[PDB]
Amino acid sequence: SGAAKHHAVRVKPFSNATTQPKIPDGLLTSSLSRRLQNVVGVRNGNSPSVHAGSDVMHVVIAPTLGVPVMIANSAEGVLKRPGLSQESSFIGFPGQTVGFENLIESTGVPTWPPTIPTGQKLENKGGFVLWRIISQGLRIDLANSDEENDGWFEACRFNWRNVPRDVCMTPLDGSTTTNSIGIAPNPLWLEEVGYGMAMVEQPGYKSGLLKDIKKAEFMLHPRTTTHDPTLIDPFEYGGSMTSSGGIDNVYYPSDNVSGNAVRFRDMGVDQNMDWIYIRLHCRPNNGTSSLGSNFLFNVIQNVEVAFNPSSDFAAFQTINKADTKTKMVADGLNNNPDVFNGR
Amino acid sequence: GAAKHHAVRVKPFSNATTQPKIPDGLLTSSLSRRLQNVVGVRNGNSPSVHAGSDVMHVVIAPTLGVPVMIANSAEGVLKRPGLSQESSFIGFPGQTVGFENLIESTGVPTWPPTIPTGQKLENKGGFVLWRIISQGLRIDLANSDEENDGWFEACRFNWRNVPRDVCMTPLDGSTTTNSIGIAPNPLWLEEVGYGMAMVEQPGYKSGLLKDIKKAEFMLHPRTTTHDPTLIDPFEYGGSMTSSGGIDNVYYPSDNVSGNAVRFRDMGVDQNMDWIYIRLHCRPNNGTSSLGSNFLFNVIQNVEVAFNPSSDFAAFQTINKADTKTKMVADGLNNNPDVFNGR
Amino acid sequence: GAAKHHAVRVKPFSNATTQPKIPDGLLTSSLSRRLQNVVGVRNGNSPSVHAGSDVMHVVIAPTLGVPVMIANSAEGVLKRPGLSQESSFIGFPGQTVGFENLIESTGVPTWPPTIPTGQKLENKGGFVLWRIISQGLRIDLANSDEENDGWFEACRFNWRNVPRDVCMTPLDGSTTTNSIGIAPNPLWLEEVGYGMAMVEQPGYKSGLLKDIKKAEFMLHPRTTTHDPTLIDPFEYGGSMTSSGGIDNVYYPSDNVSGNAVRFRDMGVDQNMDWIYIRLHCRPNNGTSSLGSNFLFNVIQNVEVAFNPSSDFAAFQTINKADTKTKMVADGLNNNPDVFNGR
Amino acid sequence: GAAKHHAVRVKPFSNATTQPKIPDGLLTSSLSRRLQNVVGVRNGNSPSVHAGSDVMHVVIAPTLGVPVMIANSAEGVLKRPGLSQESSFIGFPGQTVGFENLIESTGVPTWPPTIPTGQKLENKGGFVLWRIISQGLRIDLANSDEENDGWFEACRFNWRNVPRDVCMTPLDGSTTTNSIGIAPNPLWLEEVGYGMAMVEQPGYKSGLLKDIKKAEFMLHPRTTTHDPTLIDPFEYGGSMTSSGGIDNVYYPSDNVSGNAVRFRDMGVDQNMDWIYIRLHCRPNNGTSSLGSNFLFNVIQNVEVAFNPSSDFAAFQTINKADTKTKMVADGLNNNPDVFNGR
Amino acid sequence: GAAKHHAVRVKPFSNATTQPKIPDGLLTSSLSRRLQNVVGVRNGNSPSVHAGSDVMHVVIAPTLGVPVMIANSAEGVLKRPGLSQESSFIGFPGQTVGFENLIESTGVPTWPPTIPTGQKLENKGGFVLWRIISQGLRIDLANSDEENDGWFEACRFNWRNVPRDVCMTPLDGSTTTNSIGIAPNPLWLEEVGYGMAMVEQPGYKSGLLKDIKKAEFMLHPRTTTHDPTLIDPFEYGGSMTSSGGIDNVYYPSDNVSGNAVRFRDMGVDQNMDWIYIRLHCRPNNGTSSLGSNFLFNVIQNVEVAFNPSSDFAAFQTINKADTKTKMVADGLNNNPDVFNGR
Repeated sequence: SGAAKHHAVRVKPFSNATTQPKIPDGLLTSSLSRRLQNVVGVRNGNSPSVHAGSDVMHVVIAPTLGVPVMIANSAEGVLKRPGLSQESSFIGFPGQTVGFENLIESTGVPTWPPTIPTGQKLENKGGFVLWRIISQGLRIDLANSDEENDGWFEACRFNWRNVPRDVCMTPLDGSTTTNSIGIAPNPLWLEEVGYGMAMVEQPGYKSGLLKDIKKAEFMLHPRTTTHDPTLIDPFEYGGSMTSSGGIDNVYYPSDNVSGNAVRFRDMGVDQNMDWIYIRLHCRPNNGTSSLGSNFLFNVIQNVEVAFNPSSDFAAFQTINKADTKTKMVADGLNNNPDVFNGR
Repeated sequence: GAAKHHAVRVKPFSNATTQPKIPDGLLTSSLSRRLQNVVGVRNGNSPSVHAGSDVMHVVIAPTLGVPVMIANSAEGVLKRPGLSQESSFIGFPGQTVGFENLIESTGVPTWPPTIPTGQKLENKGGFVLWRIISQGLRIDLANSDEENDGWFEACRFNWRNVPRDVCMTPLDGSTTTNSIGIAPNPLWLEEVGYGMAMVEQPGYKSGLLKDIKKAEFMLHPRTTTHDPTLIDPFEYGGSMTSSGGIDNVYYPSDNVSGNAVRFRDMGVDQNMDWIYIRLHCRPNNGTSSLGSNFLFNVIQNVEVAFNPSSDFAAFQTINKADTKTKMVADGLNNNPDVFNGR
Repeated sequence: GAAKHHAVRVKPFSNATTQPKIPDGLLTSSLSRRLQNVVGVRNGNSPSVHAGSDVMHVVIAPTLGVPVMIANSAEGVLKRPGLSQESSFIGFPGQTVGFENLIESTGVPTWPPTIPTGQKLENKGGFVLWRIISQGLRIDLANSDEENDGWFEACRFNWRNVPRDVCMTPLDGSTTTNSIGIAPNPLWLEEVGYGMAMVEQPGYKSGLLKDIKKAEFMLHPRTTTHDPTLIDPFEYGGSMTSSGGIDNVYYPSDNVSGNAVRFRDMGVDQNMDWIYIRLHCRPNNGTSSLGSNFLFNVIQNVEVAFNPSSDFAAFQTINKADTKTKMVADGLNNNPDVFNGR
Repeated sequence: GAAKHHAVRVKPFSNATTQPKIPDGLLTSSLSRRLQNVVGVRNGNSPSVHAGSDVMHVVIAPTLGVPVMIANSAEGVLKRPGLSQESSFIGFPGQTVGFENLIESTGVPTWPPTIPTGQKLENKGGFVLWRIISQGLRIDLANSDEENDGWFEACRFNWRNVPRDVCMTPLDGSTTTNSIGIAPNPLWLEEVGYGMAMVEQPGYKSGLLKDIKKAEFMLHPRTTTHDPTLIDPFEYGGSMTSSGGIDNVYYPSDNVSGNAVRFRDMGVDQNMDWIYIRLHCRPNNGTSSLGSNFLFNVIQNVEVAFNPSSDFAAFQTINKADTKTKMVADGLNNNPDVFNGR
Repeated sequence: GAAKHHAVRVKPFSNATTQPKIPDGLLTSSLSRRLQNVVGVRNGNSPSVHAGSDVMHVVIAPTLGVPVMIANSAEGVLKRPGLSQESSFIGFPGQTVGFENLIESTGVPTWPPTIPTGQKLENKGGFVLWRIISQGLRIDLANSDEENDGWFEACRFNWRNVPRDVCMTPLDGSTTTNSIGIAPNPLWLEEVGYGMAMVEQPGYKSGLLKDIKKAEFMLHPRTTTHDPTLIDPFEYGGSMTSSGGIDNVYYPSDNVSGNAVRFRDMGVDQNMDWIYIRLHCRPNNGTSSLGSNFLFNVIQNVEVAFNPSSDFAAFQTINKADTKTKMVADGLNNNPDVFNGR
């Protein structure tokens, strides 16, 4: 049937079954989908202070809108965020429908970084307010030569604590300056949960060699029950959002109890999905004799949205027909807690 | 009888039962009311706001109490001159649903609200959880064969969910009664509706006004579970505003306050889509052409869970889940056509 | 496999499994705890508030940690004299659930809260998502056969959903311990309970106190997806309040603040209904006649999704969806009878 | 079905129909409600007013909303100490009937009334014409075999129709709610009831309290046409008064003002007789004897004509005249016996 | 799977799918858009060109973006007085297709073109290959029933294929907007249309204007492979021309230049035929009688192959060949009737 391609994309995020996947449950009567993808080379960094004497690169793949991947202790992170935000780098989906634009609220002039405490406005540029994740996957390949392919990795999926300050907003293209913004997992989660986490005790935890990580594939799991959409609400902020104050330009709620913090958390995250945390114990990188482990990151976030009539995409929307196999497809998918499976 | 419930679900004006429900077993004890109103509507002769324009703009939204807003209406021109797009509203007065505005400190009922003084929007329905079983609109042109020209175009759409797109106004369509309901805000036309490319929306249709009596407009639900809407307590000051004139149409001052989002959530069944209609009517200039006369028949079938303090709580019955509910919903919403035959 | 889960769903006190679930596959990885408590309750001898009254008022609510509130109990009269309707609370101390009040600036645990100074209600469970698999109360008249007179009446109702109808108090029923849960507020009796004509409510039943040992009260879930509740971070200054006395029962200071709605949403499983019970007991004069003594047995089967930091995360198991879940829920909630044969 | 209407006419607690009427065709379009309430009652331990007296005085009158007044009640002693004969009231809260007191100039709801400031007693029922199809009271002694002593005596009588014999008080039996109904005034006991020669009234009966569970008290209608009662607009100042204390029982200041007569006429169905009961209970001294415990079950079957502004007007049905109505009424009222078997 | 595609192929206005295709597997990766427009058209009141004439001439051509040209329309008389036969154009503004005129040396967009200075017609779609899945026109007489007189006649014909029979004008029907499409040139009426004896053409039909609402005009494709059109880069100086007036309708200055043939080939899907319609309307004197007002509804379903630079490239889907494509096309084109029952 026609739902076969949708189910295939549901269980295999990188599947080539269809360019316009859907969750065939009939929730979004008329909707369109985009397969957001990005491929980036990532290398563990040589940090002077924050990750001094550490060859561990920390990866969080989260169901956030636009910037699902956060990497701490990457060379790009050390370059772009020196000593700030855990020297992290972000992989997002620039030049694709989703995203926001920061404006000065009083005048409407786009502005990045935000000039807080002055009033700001995150303008939703996607032409949609309801969105959900069909499936989200990450593929990591060790791109070093055979004489430098040493190291290992550990990974586990987990139930996120839903703390507003665990998510942040950063440019979709991974820079610190472009005013096309997405929602990313905050590096603050690493130093409050991630670094101290007892990974081995999490169900589904797995480990392996970096030279074999190219055979692994990490994907988030949805619920077996109906996958409710996330509603993007209007968002304006003054001092209710904050950053480290440095050139990293990673902004997150100033606290966890304000109404803005909860609104930001709810609108920026698909809370039907789980999170995955990966530690890459890489080849050392000191810049003189060891130059770290270079990786190939391939992240795909399949998203279904309901476009509003003002959008030019509203003409392309198609009908979402409910299928009888959707629930059992999802249950079969999420009945295995293994953090990764073979490609 | 699940068959009668399904019949009402797919045909809002069906007479299968007087107590329809969504037979999914979500609300354990509940009671439903089929809110209805019949109103005559004519495109207005506005001096400035719609000067020279023969288009009457109709929005049918899944709001509690006042589903229909009509801009460039003769009633709108008379009641709300030069304000709120000279709109008129069709609601459900004298039926259980509704609110009453009070001055919060003293408790004195007060309409229009005395902003910035603290106000309270008291829920008078005796319920806090509500949902829409089905909503329908029927329009008939009431002109003679010598005056029955014109055409219409309509489409359903996914609403952008902006708090200022909804407003609160008297249920009976007046500006003073103080039996308030939630309506689509005429400000939606100024920002989305007027400049909207209707022809590009899926399910868009057009037709002649003389043939609109054979059409029927209904909102479409989701195929999945139809979650109910919760009415929260509502007190406000400067967080709500209006045009400041005698139109007495009030709405959130901005789109970002907590009150704005609470108002949006509680006033709208966000499981249902919206429909927009443009009526290209006979000109109404006041001297040589006197417009198109319409009969509007709007029905909103609502299911609520009454609280024990209500004088309707004793009449609640059980909601029994039926197997065919999802199939009925999917069959209903699989066709995006804005209207069908009656 | 899922038969034990269904058994616990329909029978809260069933011995089928120590780790029940709602087998719908909603929480992929989750663990469950069967929160239970057995207490002895007798009607009190109030000097002023319930002076001369022989009625104990019991509310069974789907609140996290302290589901039962008893007004005009001996323990209520002793611990909370002339305050909060001299009510007692039955909670689940020493088990996983609960909060801890802190001074926000320093993090030092502190009970009672030092209003209006900034307080933080730290969630001490390792979970943020929780839902009630099933909740039930058993009441046993422990009086001698010679003193078995009296009668009771009960009803289930759709809850007002007002923030001030819920409160926070120590889990162990005291006023001093800094392990806090969420309880139905005795203010609900003042506003709704006392003035309710219970006999009119659907599913209302009455019986003799000597036959209450054969009855079982249990809340009714929905037939649709039992969506979980999210515990949000909570910090309060003047947004919470109390009677000002030593009863230390704290609740939102109004029904409209952001904290009020957050508290109400996070503390209550809104997929369940509430139960109100009136116990008409033997009089308690304090010296010679000690009224009626009961055995209260309340069980709240809760499913939670533990976060990584929790030591319980290692024990979580996979929730597999079962085909009979909807049928079981609908069969359970299709009967509005407030109690069924034990 | 005239048979079901007649069955309800002669047996107030009959379950023949949920929509009884007097099938005489007087009210063309009407809707009926079976108002009911169940209350536990105990004879009180009064310090001064009923000191040393074990007699609890019960009046059941055809008043709208609060048919039963009970003097020397434990609830009366607690709620209305030393005032209004320490009476308690059984009404019908949360059911359609009732009034709301407002301050006339500002319209602010206000209970207790702020006399001498101008007040308004707003009719909240949505109707102005009402009548009683049948009214019944059932009393059961709830004491054990070791404490079930005592006796009772009762009689029906023609009421003297004195305005101060009726009063207005909250429907739910409290002193503060501000959902008002009409009750027999405890002042009737001080002027007629207490000194009344009950044994001389036709139909007088007596019995043991332990056997009162087998009795049933109902008011008798006329055999001729049962004319409806009209609720007039009511605004008052010094024309109404109370004891001045916290009992909040209000009644006409004199018996001759226009307001007094209007209050009397609108609050009472003057086609029905009154019944007076004396319960000679177990002593309630507070230490060695703790009184008799009763279950009061009162039902008032009312037929009204709803006005078009009411949210009940849509549900009204036709009253069809039946041939046997007069025979049924005459057979009912031909026996003056105060009570019969259940 | 392909049933929806076939439905759109035979019924241009069908609601089967928002992304139709010709399922022949010609374009491996492609996306489709259903270009639609609904406009009101009435016959004009010309001073000179069509002075006293009641005939509107309509050409439905397979031109990219502006398929319909109407001569002697009110809009044509207003926008293009005494020029280009006072014609109107119905195009598809704001949708993906279209061009932008530039000054070739600087790249600055410029409309109207600054002949004879070098101009560039930049293709603003992200595609170079395009073909028409199906094209249809619906005409609805919007006049009142009293003024429904008149008749129409139409025929389909094999097109001359002369470059000057096509032109470029703004997509939105104006003369100023710099979003350009390809339209049938009104010069074709002067050379062919006006002098055509339509009644002799095969498939010719005539009817009454009051019955045109029941007719549907659609172009006929071939039964063989529907080869796509290629949009070539286009730069022009004197090779293009206009009337020299403010109508801004531009077309090749001769039929033999390389640019003339390139323009003709790239702007027209030559697998389709053309349709010519004559509408004989009520007279329009400009003051009292306004002629006949129609509702024009034209849909052009186009399949394109987007190039990598386009943002639409990500949305392209696989075109799978279907066995019924040839049969569907042959069944469609085997009937030469110019219109069929709607």
